[PDB]
Amino acid sequence: PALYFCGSIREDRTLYERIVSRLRRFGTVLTEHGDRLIHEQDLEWLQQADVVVAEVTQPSLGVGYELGRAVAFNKRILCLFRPQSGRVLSAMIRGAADGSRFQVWDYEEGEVEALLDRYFE
Amino acid sequence: MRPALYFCGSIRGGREDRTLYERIVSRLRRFGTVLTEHVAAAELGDRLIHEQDLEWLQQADVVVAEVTQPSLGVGYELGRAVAFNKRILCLFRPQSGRVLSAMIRGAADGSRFQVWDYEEGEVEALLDRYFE
Ligand SMILES: CNc1ccccc1C(=O)N1CCC(Nc2nc(-c3cc4ccc(C#N)cc4[nH]3)nn2C)CC1
Ligand SMILES: CNc1ccccc1C(=O)N1CCC(Nc2nc(-c3cc4ccc(C#N)cc4[nH]3)nn2C)CC1
Ligand SMILES: [Cl-]
Ligand SMILES: [Cl-]
Repeated sequence: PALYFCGSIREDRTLYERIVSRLRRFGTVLTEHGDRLIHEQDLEWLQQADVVVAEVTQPSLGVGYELGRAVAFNKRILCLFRPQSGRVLSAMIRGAADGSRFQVWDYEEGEVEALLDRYFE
Repeated sequence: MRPALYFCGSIRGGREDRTLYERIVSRLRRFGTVLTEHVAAAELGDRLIHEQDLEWLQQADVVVAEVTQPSLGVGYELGRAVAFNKRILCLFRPQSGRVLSAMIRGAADGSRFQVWDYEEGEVEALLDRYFE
C-alpha cells in the first residue's frame, strides 16, 4: 500500500519525521524524501496514493491544495491536527470530514504513533 | 446574465488585508455577482460552512484567490476549484517578503490558472486587465 504524507513548511520537523517513520510500518511512503515540476510530481504521488495523511496544524496553501485535489481523486484521507498549538483548524478542513473516507483527528504529540496504529488496524 | 465570481482569502493577515480584500471584492462586483461578498471573514457547524463553500465554488464562472497569506482553506478551495474545471486567478503580493507555495505557483498554466504578482495600489487596474 502506497502512503502519501504532507505537512506545512512551518518547528515540529521531528513530529513530521515521527509520522513518516510510523506510516513506513504500514507501507511505502511516496513522500518520505521549477515550480511546475514540483506541482506535477506532487499530483502524480497523490494519484498513486492509497491513503493521504496530512498534518494540518500549521496553515498551508500547499497542504490545503493537495487535500482538495485528493478529495476530487476520491482518496481515503486522514488529517492530523494538534489543538495544543493554540490554533483553530480551518472550517474548510474540519467540515470536509464525513468520518469514513475523510477523517480529521485531533491529537496530542505523545499519542500520534498509537493513533496511527489504531487507524490502520 | 451576470457572471458569477468567487473570492477567497485568508483570515490571518491583518486589518489592512481586510480593507484590501474589500477593495478587490468591490472591483469584482463591477464585473459580476460576487458569491462570497457577504462572508464575514474577520469573524470566522463546520459541515454547513464546507457544503455552502462547495456550492459557491461549483456555481462560479471564475475563482479569484488572494494567496499572500498561507491558508489551508484557500488551498482547499483552489484544489476543489481545479477539479471543478474552474477558471482561476491567484493574486499574490511579493512585498509581503514570503515566497508563494510551489504547489500554487506550479499549478499555473498561463491560461485557466494564472498567478499574478501585484502591489496593493494597482489591484483595481490589474482586475480591470483580467476582466476586460
Ligand atoms: C510555502 N510552501 C511551499 C513552498 C515551496 C514548496 C512547497 C510548499 C508547500 O506548499 N508545501 C510544502 C510541501 C508539502 N508537501 C509535502 N510535504 C512532504 C513531506 C514533508 C516531510 C517531513 C519529513 C519527512 C520524513 N522523514 C518526510 C516529509 N514529506 N511531502 N509532500 C508531498 C505541501 C506544502
Ligand atoms: C483558520 N481558517 C478558517 C477558520 C474558519 C473558517 C474558515 C477558515 C479558512 O480556512 N479560511 C477563511 C475563509 C476563506 N474563504 C472565503 N473567504 C471569503 C471572503 C473573504 C472576504 C473579504 C472581504 C469581502 C468583502 N467585501 C468578502 C470576502 N469573502 N469567502 N470565502 C469563501 C478560506 C480561508
Ligand atoms: Cl506550507
Ligand atoms: Cl485562513
